[PDB]
Amino acid sequence: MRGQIRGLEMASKNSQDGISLIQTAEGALTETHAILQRVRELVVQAGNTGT
Amino acid sequence: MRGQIRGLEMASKNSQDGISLIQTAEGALTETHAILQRVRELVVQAGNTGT
Repeated sequence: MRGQIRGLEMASKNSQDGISLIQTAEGALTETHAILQRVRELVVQAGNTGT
Repeated sequence: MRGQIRGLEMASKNSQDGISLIQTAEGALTETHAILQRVRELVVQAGNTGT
């Protein structure tokens, strides 16, 4: 059992490391996303003002 | 009979020597075991933090 808790605790560390990783990528993707919103504005602007 | 007690007493000495031997090995095995617990933690850490 104490084996199970040692592996548990290290797996909770691995879980937390998970959370910070996934949140790193996630926040980066929200930054990309903010770009993409400005980009879409630059599509209706690259709408050529129509022409 | 006093033969039986002479052999008895020396056999109790041999028993006690037994206890200290078996406890020597035993305690050593509990130290090994403590390692193995840290090792298991180092398996979930050699879990590669997953990857």
